[PDB]
Amino acid sequence: EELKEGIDAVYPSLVGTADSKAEGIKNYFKLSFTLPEEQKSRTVGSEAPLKDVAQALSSRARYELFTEKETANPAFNGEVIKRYKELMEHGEGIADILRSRLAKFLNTKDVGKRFAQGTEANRWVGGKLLNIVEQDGDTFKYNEQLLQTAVLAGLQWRLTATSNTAIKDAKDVAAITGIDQALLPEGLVEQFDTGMTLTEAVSSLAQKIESYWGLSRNPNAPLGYTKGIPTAMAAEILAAFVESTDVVENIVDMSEIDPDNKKTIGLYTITELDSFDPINSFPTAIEEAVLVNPTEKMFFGDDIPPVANTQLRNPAVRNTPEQKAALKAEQATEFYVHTPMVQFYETLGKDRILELMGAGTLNKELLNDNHAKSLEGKNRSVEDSYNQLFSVIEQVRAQSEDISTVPIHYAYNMTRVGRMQMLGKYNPQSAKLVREAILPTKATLDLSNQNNEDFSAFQLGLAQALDIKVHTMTREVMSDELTKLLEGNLKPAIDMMVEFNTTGSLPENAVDVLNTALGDRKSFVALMALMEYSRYLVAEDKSAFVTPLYVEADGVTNGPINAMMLMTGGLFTPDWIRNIAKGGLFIGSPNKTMNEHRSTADNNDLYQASTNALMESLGKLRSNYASNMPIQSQIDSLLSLMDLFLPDINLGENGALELKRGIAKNPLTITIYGSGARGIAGKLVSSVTDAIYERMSDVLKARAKDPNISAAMAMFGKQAASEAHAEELLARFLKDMETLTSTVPVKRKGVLELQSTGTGAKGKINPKTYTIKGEQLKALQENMLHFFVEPLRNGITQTVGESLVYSTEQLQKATQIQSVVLEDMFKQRVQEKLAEKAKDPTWKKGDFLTQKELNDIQASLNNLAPMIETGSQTFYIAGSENAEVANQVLATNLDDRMRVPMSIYAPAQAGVAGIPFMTIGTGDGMMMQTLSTMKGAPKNTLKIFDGMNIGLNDITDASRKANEAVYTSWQGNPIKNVYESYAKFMKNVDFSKLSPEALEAIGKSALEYDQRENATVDDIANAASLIERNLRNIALGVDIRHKVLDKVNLSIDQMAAVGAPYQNNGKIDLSNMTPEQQADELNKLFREELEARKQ
DNA sequence: TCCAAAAGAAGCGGAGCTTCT
Ligand SMILES: Nc1nc2c(ncn2[C@@H]2O[C@H](COP(=O)(O)O[C@H]3[C@@H](O)[C@H](n4cnc5c(=O)[nH]c(N)nc54)O[C@@H]3COP(=O)(O)OP(=O)(O)OP(=O)(O)O)[C@@H](O)[C@H]2O)c(=O)[nH]1
Ligand SMILES: O=P([O-])(O)O
Repeated sequence: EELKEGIDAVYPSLVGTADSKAEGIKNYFKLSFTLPEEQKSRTVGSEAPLKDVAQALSSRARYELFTEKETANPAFNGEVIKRYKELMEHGEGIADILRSRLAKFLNTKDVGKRFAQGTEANRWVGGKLLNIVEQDGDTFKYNEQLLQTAVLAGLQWRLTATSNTAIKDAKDVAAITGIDQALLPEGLVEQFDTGMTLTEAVSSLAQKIESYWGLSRNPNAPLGYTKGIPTAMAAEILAAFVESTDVVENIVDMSEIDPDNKKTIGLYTITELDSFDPINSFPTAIEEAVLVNPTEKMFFGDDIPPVANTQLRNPAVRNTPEQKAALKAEQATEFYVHTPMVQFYETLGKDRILELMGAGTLNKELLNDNHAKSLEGKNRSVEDSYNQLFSVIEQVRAQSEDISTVPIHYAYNMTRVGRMQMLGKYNPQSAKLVREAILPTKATLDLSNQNNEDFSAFQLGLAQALDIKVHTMTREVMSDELTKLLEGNLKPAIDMMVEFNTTGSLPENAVDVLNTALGDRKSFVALMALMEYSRYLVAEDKSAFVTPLYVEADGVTNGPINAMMLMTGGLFTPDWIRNIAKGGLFIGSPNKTMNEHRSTADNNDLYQASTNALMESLGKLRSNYASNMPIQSQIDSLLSLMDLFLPDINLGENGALELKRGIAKNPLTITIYGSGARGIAGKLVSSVTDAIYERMSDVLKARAKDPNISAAMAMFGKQAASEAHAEELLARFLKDMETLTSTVPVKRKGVLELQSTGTGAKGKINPKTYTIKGEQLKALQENMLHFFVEPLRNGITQTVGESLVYSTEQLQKATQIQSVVLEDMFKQRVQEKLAEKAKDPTWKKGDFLTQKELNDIQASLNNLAPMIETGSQTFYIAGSENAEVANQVLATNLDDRMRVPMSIYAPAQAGVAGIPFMTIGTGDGMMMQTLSTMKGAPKNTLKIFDGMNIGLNDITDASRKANEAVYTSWQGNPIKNVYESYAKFMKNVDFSKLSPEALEAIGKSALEYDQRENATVDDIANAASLIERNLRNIALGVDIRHKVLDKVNLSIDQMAAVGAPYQNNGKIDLSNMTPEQQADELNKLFREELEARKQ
């Protein structure tokens, strides 16, 4: 252990003594880090990192010599070198700001003088950077090596951080803001998704800094310093970037939104470089110069990504061997640029792509304020995708003379729910714009005869891309629907694209031509279809047409169907047989396809089935209050308002209700996964208000074109036949808004009662500022909840089955109870350790625990089985990083601001997370994993979780393999996996040890409401063990069901489009039987199997 | 209670209580 000597030799002049027991100032940098056995950073040992790296960046020859490589990325040319020269000079400016900020900190309140006199200011939350200073006469100065290396990290972060951030949705913004998700003001989500929170910015910066410093953390040093020092440095660099205007800080006052929200929340936005900045073409020169093993880079040719050892953001969970094999397979796939699409995008240009695929130029006064904010977010996503694609294209273009010949590989990792995620925001898996420009799919096709199988494959790809629902009709019928479209409405766009694929020119009205031809079929993949068909038309050799056009083998109501197959536990029922067939499990129908099912047997998918059940439940609710005119009227008004604005709700002239599957799509999915009804009500209301705000811009558009337009024709002219007819749609609108905001349903003793809000809407509508908000939004939500969402939930349960609902409830309860215990025991062992440390004279409050101490606490929980194992996947439901364990500031900047909480990897309560973790994981996650690793695994695909893009040459075999992979996943038993973990947990848990908080948390899950109050430890223990029994019985039923199903003749077409179903070749023939007959025979086999078990 | 990543700021003082034009 000559590690102390080693690091002291590199940093001999840092203030203090590297001995935790020494009496004076102790140096916590040298106490916290060691030199690595093998070099990680080329700046370790450098007297002047900025000068050294700037010299390295100054020429190709110098770069190659610094990095010890033969050749540099060809994108690193003269123009890029000139930009890095200028960036390096800016690095000097950042360094200078930092030095001045230190000087100010040392001067203020005599901190420097006191520090020199022995005040341990280096251990304060704002003084941890004093661990990297050196005595300088009557003052102190930064160690230049550590300062300059940190600045290099700062520069790289500045270049590429924005592109690397997570996407914020409504739930994220709700957690951040503390505002109820259903009540988030319009445009707030966009505001927060465009910026980084303090924790987001500092943590990403701190990671980079620690990486570039290139040392290893001492396992026996307190986290207050190992995490604290790089975090303190990050905070200072963020502050310096704010001074330099590289970063804008915006402190958002929540009280202007919710007046009793006291939170003021910092948002940090990096100043964007010009889209045409040469540095965009190679933004990682610093990273690839400093680090021996760079993270940030593109992988060209045979440069392939390494395989990740651990689950994304879950370092306690190693990727299994099967998972690692899947990752290797996906990373091995070669992606290539499709030049025609790149040229098309380029020729249209950014402005016209925004006009076509976004919202175009916004006239902020033909626009409702709320609608305007939604349109800004639409533009932002498309624009960022476009810019990112072209930066990537510029880098590819440097690699060779023919950009279409340059292989590209992408890094992937497994997420906590077992999905293979392509790393990055703007890649083929995540970004539709990019997905049509960079593809692994490729085929050489004989399209000389429109009767070829090759031409049929080509047609299928075109049709699917053009929004023909290819899984709902046979290949033959598809062909005719496509032909009708190509020769009809799409013809003008095809002609335009033929001209483009001849001369390279587009007409001035290109956007209008595409818009009018496509209508609601418009998408990036639709643009690919127009491109590829027109290319075929002009092709000189149609017998060898080369195209990346693909067919997606795409899951049919995938999550719900997987849940039903994986977690239904009872005897077989005929309703279940009928409903599961809607997802492509066919019993007694050899070689049956989804296409045939939809066309000849049942045109109603699982969404339509639940929508139909909603119509029944709604009808019953209307009957239970038949005599109640106020209630009937309130329901009518809700339905009227929805009919006005949503395509999926239609009221006929005689009051006949038609609901389309579209309204049940998200509600169905999220309900199984443990979503409450209130959140669904919120989302349905948001869909309505979105449409209202959109219609208000339609009004402003009408008025400007025609000053003497009536308010009725302005708002309902596109929807009506006469002027007075538009007047009745307007009368409906104002009547509906008044009654739905001034009156709400409340459930009192099971019966719905109407209550006045006192906060009804009325007054002249100002279409520009019109906003539904606060108490008015709450009211619309309460109406939606009781008169629509509740019936829908009843319909959903009827459709997926009460048995599945029971399984998911037991799953939720078991995993929640386990997570509560894990969280509480981890916290107690931490608190017990802190009580010991307080007796240690070397320890100070704010120093936390060491990594060794934390690992020992993590290891101590292992007899509680925190991990779920399936044999090929590992799930850690409780795994989190949170600020609650340490409950303290980690570091601040030198102005006593940017106070970053100390976050710790620790178990936290699951809530309902167990349901989606296991359903997604053992369903689509296992499917894809299997597809990547099975015998004859399809090559050259793009997997997107529950769909896989396949090149036209291999659509048949790849689809059949996909259906086989579904079948393989259907041999899983997630409840059994949960049971095995929970049973071990039950063997080792002591409920008497839990805090009354944890004990209450468990009570809610394990006990009926009337029993929470004050039940005993032994009560909740006995209730928790009953859940173990429930799990065991469910797991047993599932096992039997899968075994029995596998004995029978099955045709599986869940990954549908192509009509290539997987046959299980089970030997019991259930053909020419009704579902009732089939249920009887399956239940006979079940009881047979149950008897073999008992005997 | 849907999931795939968390996540107030800042004066005084040197942690953690306090207050929030
Ligand atoms: N908890 C949960 N799960 C959700 C969900 N929406 C969907 N899921 C899960 O995915 C399957 C299949 O859904 P699908 O729409 O066919 O395919 C999606 C999906 O796999 C994934 N995805 C989008 N949003 C979410 C999400 O909010 N959560 C999760 N876990 N997954 C999501 O991405 C696929 C779409 O990829 P693509 O870029 O091609 O986009 P599309 O062309 O489909 O159009 P777009 O609007 O962008 O999606 C479900 O059965 C379920 O298990 C949800 O809200 N919550
Ligand atoms: O066109 P699809 O949605 O049936 O694959």
